[PDB]
Amino acid sequence: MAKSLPLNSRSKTTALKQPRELFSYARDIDGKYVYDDPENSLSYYYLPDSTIDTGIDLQGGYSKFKKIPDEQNLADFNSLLKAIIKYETSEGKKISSDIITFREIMTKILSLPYNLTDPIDLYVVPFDGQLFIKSDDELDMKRRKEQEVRMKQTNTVERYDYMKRCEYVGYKFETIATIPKPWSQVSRSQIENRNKKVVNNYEQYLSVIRTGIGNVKLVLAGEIDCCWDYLPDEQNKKLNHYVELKTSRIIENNSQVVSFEQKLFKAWCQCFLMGVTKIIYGFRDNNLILKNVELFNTEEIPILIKNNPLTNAATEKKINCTNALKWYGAVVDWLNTTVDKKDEIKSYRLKYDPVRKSFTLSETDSETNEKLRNGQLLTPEFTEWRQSLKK
Repeated sequence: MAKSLPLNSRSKTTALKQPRELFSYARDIDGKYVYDDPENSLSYYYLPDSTIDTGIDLQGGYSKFKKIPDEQNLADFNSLLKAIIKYETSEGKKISSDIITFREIMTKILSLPYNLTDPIDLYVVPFDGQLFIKSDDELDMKRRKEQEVRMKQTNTVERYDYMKRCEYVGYKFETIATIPKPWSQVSRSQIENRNKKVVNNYEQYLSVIRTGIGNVKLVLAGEIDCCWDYLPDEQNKKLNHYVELKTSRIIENNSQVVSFEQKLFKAWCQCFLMGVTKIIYGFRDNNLILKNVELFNTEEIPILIKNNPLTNAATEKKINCTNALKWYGAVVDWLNTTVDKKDEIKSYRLKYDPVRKSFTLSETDSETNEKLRNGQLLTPEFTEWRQSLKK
């Protein structure tokens, strides 16, 4: 049985906390995490207009694509806690936050209002005065699986192959737009030979930030694509220099104008939540050749969506970013006023049910609440480490 939040809930408040990076960690070419010197894993954006003019083929190398199987690539709470231990150890203290979770989780919530057909299924878990929130993985995988089989069964073999190559365009773009070190420390041939480099999606640089909304405090782990220019030593300045990289088809008609608006909004959700101030889009034609690249400043995106004449639509259907924010804040304040964070015996389920227009918080089963507390979310080491701070 459930508590539910009217989908028309909107905070009035939106006092906004300035995001700040706490630490980072990484994943390597084989899937393994890395807690020491993760900065060695941070690439740097490098893609001069002159080179774009060469007409880079974003499907070069498709065949050799080194791709992590989906099950291995679910947002991993184990490594993150493991990462979190290291940093709290050093601080001599635990992170002040009302919530701790991956940021894709919050992106979905923040973007829900204009993505009303997309389910959301997550677990919520009280522990040490804080809420821990991971995604119902089982469910997720089973959808990706069944969505996969639809796409295969309802399309021609060529249309399916093309969709698969589009998925690769994203990684390939990241590969030919970044360099592993800054410009000063990299050779001219390391630069000119990126287009041959074998593409993988194993390697990741992950940042854990502290942020907040109204009077609630959040910690978000999320992936960062690269650094814009350089990475300052100064802690509270690092987020200002990351870039998100995306790619999109060139825009031909009005139908694509709105499709692009909706992508751009999603991306603004992700980056706003993370404090990433820069979004680059590489626009590629139907032969998956890169045509031009355009940088957006995150904080300007709301203004561009509001003022597009082509996409003036119905108030309830028009993307407004503030209105989503007011929704977001109304969500987290609900999570923050509904669960006794201190009561660490039961867990919950966040469900958004698209068919039933329901946003439900409901207590989980008892085995449920167990396995989350014993290895599925919380780990022996983290649980242990966290208690020993009062002892």
